[PDB]
Amino acid sequence: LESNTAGDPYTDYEKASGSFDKAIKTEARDPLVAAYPIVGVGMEKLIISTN
Amino acid sequence: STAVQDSNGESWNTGLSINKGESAYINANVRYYNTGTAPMYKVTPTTNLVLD
Ligand SMILES: [Ca+2]
Repeated sequence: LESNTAGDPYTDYEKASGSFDKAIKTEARDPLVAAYPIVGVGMEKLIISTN
Repeated sequence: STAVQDSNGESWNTGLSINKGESAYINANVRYYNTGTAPMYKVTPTTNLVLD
């Protein structure tokens, strides 16, 4: 009863078929695993330029 | 007592001021290159610039 079961922009066929952006990890082909990016940012250095 | 002085001098001064924040301005000289199969149009590379 839903175009997109997982809720992500890709419909159940799309996920099941594997016919989308192929870079997506393969488990997200399951219509219950959200094809969904989780992006955090890491610090490595800090520069203090006195004015 | 009447007295009269007439001094005359000449000064010099050489100054130098600096911005520890904007202490110089960088200018690169770059050459792009492509090794793959396809031509790229409107090429726009982002450039990481590392000192130490
Ligand atoms: Ca469905």
